[PDB]
Amino acid sequence: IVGGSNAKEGAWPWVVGLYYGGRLLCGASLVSSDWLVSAAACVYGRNLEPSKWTAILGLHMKSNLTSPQTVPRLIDEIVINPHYNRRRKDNAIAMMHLEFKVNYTDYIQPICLPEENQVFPPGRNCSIAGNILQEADVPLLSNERCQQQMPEYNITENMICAGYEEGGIDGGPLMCQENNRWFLAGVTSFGYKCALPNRPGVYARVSRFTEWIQSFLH
Amino acid sequence: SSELNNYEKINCNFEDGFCFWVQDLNDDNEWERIQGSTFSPFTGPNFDHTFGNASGFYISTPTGPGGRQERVGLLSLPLDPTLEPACLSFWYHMYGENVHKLSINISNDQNMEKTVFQKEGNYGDNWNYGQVTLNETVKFKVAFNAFKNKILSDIALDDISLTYGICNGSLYPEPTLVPTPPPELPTDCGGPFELWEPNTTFSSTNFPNSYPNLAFCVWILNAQKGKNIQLHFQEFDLENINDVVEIRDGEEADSLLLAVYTGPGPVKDVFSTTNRMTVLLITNDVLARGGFKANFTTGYHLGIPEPCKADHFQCKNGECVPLVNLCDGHLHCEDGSDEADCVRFFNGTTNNNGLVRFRIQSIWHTACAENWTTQISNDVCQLLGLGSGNSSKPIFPTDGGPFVKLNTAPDGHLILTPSQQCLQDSLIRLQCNHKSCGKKLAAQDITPK
Amino acid sequence: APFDDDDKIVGGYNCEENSVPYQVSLNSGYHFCGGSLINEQWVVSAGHCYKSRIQVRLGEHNIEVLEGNEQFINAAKIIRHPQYDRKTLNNDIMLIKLSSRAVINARVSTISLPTAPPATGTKCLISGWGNTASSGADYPDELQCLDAPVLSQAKCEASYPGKITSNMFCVGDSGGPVVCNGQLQGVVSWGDGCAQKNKPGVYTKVYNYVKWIKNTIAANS
Repeated sequence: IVGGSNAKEGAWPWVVGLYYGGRLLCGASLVSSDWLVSAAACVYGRNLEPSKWTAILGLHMKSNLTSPQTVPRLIDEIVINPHYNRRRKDNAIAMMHLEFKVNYTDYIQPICLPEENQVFPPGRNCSIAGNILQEADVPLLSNERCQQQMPEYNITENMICAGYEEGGIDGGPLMCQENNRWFLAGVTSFGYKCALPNRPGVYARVSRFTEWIQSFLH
Repeated sequence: SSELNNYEKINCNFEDGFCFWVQDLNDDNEWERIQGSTFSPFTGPNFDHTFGNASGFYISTPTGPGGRQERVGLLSLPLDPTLEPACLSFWYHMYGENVHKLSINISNDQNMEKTVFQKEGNYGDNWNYGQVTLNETVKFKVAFNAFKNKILSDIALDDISLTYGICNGSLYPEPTLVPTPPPELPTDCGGPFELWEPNTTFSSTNFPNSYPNLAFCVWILNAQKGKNIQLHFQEFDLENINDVVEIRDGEEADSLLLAVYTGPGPVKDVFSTTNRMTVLLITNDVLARGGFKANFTTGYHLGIPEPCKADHFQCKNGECVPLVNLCDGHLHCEDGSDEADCVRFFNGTTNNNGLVRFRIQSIWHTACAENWTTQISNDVCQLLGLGSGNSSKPIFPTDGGPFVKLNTAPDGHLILTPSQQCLQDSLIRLQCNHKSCGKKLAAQDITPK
Repeated sequence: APFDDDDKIVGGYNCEENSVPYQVSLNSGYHFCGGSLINEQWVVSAGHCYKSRIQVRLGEHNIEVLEGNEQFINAAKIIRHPQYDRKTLNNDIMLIKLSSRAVINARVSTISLPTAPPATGTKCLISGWGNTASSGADYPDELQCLDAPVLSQAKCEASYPGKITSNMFCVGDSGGPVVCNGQLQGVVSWGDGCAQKNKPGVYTKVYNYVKWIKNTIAANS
């Protein structure tokens, strides 16, 4: 985030980074000890060589990789959502499997999946995350105003928008606290023009794919 | 000044160096001279018009690939008052893809300019003869402006021959200036369409050579009802993510994806489920590769191995395990389907609630809680993918199904026995909380600033 | 609908590849060619990219945004190949000596010299700030990488009749490093158009100039 403040080391243990051949390519949300969840629009076309991918778990600072809190892991399987598209760009989610199991350390904790029949109301301030992992508060907006602001593309119900109305501060997960517990309300998918007004930002609604994600956690 | 002839002032061969001229002193670009050839190849000609053999000096654009645009203008000065017009003989070498326009303006001491001459495009490959007269009598501050455009915009010129009077009949005009920036206007976006009876051998768009860029084709492989599609490949050599093949299996508006292959090397085959395999081509505009082949062979249940009947449980990878790994604690099927979750809830409001519905090997049923403890409580919590046992209490016996007697032992695995001998059975209303979810587990402080 | 994925956050550069330590940008007021960092005091580039004053920018990722990990070292001396045929672009390879030794770290390191010729089909890594569109002029300020297998010599000579020499083989981009299996095997030299039909990229084989580079470094260290 451009207009974001530095987050405390350890406040977001479920925030990791994906490295494609030793280069940070996209973000992912650690859901289980062996299966992650990331956007399909960034890992598309690279699922043929899973050995090249690698996920650094518990990563907070790139220059502080020598700390023992960072646990490296190797990818061996990438599963893209079947309903993914490149022309329509619908349901851009993809899971990635880990090679060996990892322990839930102090800086490595799993994220909570949004249960069914649970809709996040608009106007709900909750920050996101994903060198220094900064964070900034992002409120929730309605789909009608989001479609009216960007009439060039049809935003269906399968995605939810969240961002500032006036812009300026806009693979990262959409973490929104609920009953002293953070959920996965979306993933940072795309943006027309950063640091531009009337640009909330549409995120993939994870609550519509709970049974799809939980089917591979076992 | 006055005694100096105007021809030698204007006409110049610039073989060893520039004559008495005023080329550039104020603008942000200065013309350069090329001795036949220089760096940045395809810079117009390889020689001048006079010498013409690998050693000719001719003026051209200052550099080759420019980062941005530069205004280059050849200046001049007024001459003696001439009654007759001024014959201007010259031969330009305009060529390139991003060529810009050049004008010849006339200025005076009253802040008045005129613009009537302008050309742009590729004029052959040799020097194109040109002629233009001048209707200027006394005061004329003429200039020859141009622009240093992007790559493939180099323009050359040589042997200025401005004279007086009227020259002979100019019978050497430009034959045909073809617009190169719009070379072919590729907007086909077509080619092969939804296929038919097995004419498997077919080119994608231009297969027997490297394929061009910006091409967006589509191949909708169809078949009869109940027949699947197979996509065996004999040769596959494409580019990276920029050039992929989004194999689709939509059959309707809701399109589904099966596999996306790219790069060189023979990739694995595709085995569709429906009778309509849509194959779309997505190519970038950088480093187009050769291509690939596709020979579809329809049939029934291709790829998917035939499941064995007569009491043979087939896990999701095709392996058969009749009764050896029917949720007993083994990992024969590597996909985990043999040891899949044979436990669930029943009449549950939320996810982590419900009955104690249990399946020993085949049939689902309830259980009993005569020897229920916290050990087996957290055991069935973890087996159901939950946290620790918060509470557990029965309500009433609902059905008389084959309930199982749960037991405990230090060997780790629980002892089960589906005995139908139990009065007033206590059905377990399992109330297990969730596991360690995304909550603040570290020792964070409270610094609201 | 993620049609333009460019609203990323801290990290995750805006649609560009990174982690290429041997990639350097030659600057003379504007980006014109790339480079290849083989050691701490020498940079390999294309022969046609020779200029009077070139500022070798090491560790550059965004040519317009300063990230704090860049190393600006001026060129001390540039020595082109003596048999560089300017007409046919033969021996399109030159060496650029740095004025000071670069600080080797996790973002700036050295590339290994090639010890074997690249075989047909060898995967290679090519980087540069070249054009991404075949029509027009679209040169972004982002560093893009592209992989490509080495093509056969027969098809390479057939695609360019009389233009492919023994030191050439098919596989802002001028001078881009072509590293195959951790070894710099090729250098971007030229190409007919921008991704034209039956017109693959032409690359100069550094395996034939390993000895020349070693002799030039030893005689100018």
